[PDB]
Amino acid sequence: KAGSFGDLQSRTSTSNDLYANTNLKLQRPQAGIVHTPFTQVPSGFERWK
Amino acid sequence: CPASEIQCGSGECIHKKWRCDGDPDCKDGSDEVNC
Amino acid sequence: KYKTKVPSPVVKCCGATQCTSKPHPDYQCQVFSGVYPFMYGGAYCFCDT
Amino acid sequence: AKCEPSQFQCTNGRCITLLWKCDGDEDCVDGSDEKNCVKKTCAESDFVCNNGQCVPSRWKCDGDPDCEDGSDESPEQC
Amino acid sequence: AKCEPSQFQCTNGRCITLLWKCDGDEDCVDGSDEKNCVKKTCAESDFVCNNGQCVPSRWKCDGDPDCEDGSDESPEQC
Amino acid sequence: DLDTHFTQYKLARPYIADCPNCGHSRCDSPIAIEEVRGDAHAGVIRIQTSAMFGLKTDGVDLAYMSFMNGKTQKSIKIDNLHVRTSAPCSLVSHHGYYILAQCPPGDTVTVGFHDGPNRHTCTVAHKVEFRPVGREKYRHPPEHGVELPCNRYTHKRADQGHYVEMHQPGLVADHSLLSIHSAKVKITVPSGAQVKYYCKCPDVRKGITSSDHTTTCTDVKQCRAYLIDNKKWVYNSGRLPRGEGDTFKGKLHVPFVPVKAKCIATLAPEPLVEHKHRTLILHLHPDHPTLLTTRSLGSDANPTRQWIERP
Amino acid sequence: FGLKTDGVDLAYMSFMNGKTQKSIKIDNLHVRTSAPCSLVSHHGYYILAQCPPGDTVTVGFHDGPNRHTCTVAHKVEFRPVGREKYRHPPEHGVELPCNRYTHK
Amino acid sequence: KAKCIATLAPEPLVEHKHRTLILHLHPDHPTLLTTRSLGSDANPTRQWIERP
Ligand SMILES: [Ca+2]
Ligand SMILES: [Ca+2]
Ligand SMILES: [Ca+2]
Ligand SMILES: [Ca+2]
Ligand SMILES: [Ca+2]
Repeated sequence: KAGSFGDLQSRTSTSNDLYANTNLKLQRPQAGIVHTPFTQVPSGFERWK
Repeated sequence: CPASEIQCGSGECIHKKWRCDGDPDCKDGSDEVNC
Repeated sequence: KYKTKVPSPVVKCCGATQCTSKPHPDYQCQVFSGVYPFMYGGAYCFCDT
Repeated sequence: AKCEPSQFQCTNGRCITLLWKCDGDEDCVDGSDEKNCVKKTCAESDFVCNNGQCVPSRWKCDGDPDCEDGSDESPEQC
Repeated sequence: AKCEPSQFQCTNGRCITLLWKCDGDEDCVDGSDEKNCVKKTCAESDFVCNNGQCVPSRWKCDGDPDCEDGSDESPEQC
Repeated sequence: DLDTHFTQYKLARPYIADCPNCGHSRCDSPIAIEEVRGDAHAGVIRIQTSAMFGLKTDGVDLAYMSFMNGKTQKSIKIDNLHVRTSAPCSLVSHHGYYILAQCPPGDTVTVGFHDGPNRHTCTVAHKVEFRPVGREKYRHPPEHGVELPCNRYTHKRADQGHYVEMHQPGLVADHSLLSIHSAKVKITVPSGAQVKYYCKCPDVRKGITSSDHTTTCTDVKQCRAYLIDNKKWVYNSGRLPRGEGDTFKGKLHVPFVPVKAKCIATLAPEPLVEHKHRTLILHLHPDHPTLLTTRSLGSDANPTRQWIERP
Repeated sequence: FGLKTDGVDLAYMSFMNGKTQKSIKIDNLHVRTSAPCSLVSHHGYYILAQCPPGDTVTVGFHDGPNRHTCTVAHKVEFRPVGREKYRHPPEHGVELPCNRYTHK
Repeated sequence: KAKCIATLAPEPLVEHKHRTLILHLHPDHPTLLTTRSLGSDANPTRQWIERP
């Protein structure tokens, strides 16, 4: 689940198929600014640690 | 306008350089409508 | 801990673009219409909206 | 976008409140607002030095150079 | 004193990792780490400058001095 | 050799990108901070910027840095290059786009450099935390103690298998190319570059000109000019407009990769131990929040875990 | 700040040197509240700066080899606008009405 | 009076059960969560949520 221990899961540290479950949502760029703002649930691994 | 351009019904001439590139360059849109 | 990779946004002036699906973990794509971005050199796009 | 008559637009393409069009502060990085301006006059109670700086008459010939040039204290003036 | 087989002993006596034995950084204060290095060559696809620099061929005579002396743009080259 | 680490960085150039705080207000900063990596233990953080450090237009020199001054790339000696979060950070090393700094905890990360009378700074909101190693929450690496394994960003520039993609730069919008001239918008093309122009005056005209072109429109506001110059590539920054087609041109190795290292952790004072019938009495006088854990060696561990912050 | 005995110039500063008024170019004029503050603008007696939270407000300037500073006890707090106690202006978010000292 | 940018906390995960709303809140900063019933008794709730 997002923000939980298993938010990011990979079969091995060198695999090319990564499972990611975060509420990554793109926000509208601010008026007149070229940037890609986004909101996301803080890493569940850091939380677990 | 020379043969290198296509006159739109609005009166502007579509240059072959942008006869079809996604954005209409004349009020008639004869470029993107003619893609 | 995950890393959020954010490629350069496609700023289409005087027109519109469409998002497509890609095989990336938690991939997000959204088209924000009515932007009038400015760069160091001034207004990037001509059309207002 | 193009801005209402309540706002001034700099050559950079960005808009600045019309009250900021000429007030001595470059409000847009390009400086288009202050690049075009004109100086205002001063009351008859004030003296004007050679550089055009205004100073009150009570400061004229008082021994202190109250302007960029010494005209307020110049012998030719006093 | 002797270091591990996978280490390099600077003249200061301090052991350093053998991988660091020669690179851009002097890993020991004495600086003897890099004193004995040897300059690398560069691919033939890069125009070697007169003073020993080496820049890609596509930059040669491109209108911009990429070597520290402008050799790539000097009339001797084009 | 040193040049072997810049073989790919020589193909990239600095760029100007949006910075949330250029001192007092948002601006396009040549030192814009792209990322802050702060997961190392002893407060080591790696900051990725849009400026190039260790490269000059003429080659490699760790004393020099290169940054964009508008359309023109400027190369200057590093002067008072500093990193600040809540207090000045010690700089460990620097590499193209990357700065390695030793920073204390703080709510922000500020990067900036001086160029004569000019000052270029970029402050981003980013919680930098000090992560102590072990069972004691020390606030600064101690002089002496127990040496424990830790995660650190190595000071070495060498390629260790981590790369970032560098892409062909997108259209660089720059209105300084347009001039009214004889009341007739002229497009000035810098030598060796191409200028895309887009005018939507009564005579709608657009195209790519390689040389000075006089358009039919009479007002600069009616036209846009974008400089197309692919001599040098740029990182695919999320703050730069993407170019058309497949803009991918190469990979740039990530310097100062995270590595396992040995960190010195604090060693709490030795407890006073008093003995009673079937009872152990410990008098703990810690210097920093110190974790105390106990367990029985029988069939029931009955574990205890508590942080001791005061005697 | 911005005034000299000879006229007006935002690059110049004027201060009293005993009984004599001295005017110098602004040299390392700084504001510090537990950390350096970014200067917004200055006018007459007033200095506008963006300071992080701190217990003290330090103001000072240099005049050649001399350093003139003044530190006063004053709790400077960051007051986030809205329903979230953020510690620094975000790069992006919701634009909410707030009270600011204008730089003009 | 001016406009200041304020953070937007991450959108919570919303789970629905019989007559029950379950929110999983993962804020970045102390975030104020408030709720009220739309009935005759608002029974408002107000708490600052600092941790998940
Ligand atoms: Ca077209
Ligand atoms: Ca103004
Ligand atoms: Ca006088
Ligand atoms: Ca070495
Ligand atoms: Ca060249």
